[PDB]
Amino acid sequence: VDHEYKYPYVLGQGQDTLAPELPIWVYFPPQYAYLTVGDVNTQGISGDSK
Amino acid sequence: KLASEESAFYVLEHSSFQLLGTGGTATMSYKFPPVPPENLEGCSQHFYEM
Repeated sequence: VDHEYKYPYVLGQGQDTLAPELPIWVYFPPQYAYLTVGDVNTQGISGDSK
Repeated sequence: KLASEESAFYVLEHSSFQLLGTGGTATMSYKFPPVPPENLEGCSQHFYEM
């Protein structure tokens, strides 16, 4: 339980991650994943970027 | 007969109930209201022959 908000907060983003609407359905809690800042590096000659 | 606004759809999982493990015990108790006793004895006369 991240009371300190140490970890990137991903709740409350309109994502399809909610508990089931009916009580007869099993919740499959989402895998935790988050986005972070970084540097845009040009992928060689292609000019595409990561 | 199709369901209508008056049609009562009850979902028992929406209430609180007990979860009992193996070896579990639970007890219900109920008191009857006062009711007229059933008479176990009959009549030796016709009421119209009194």
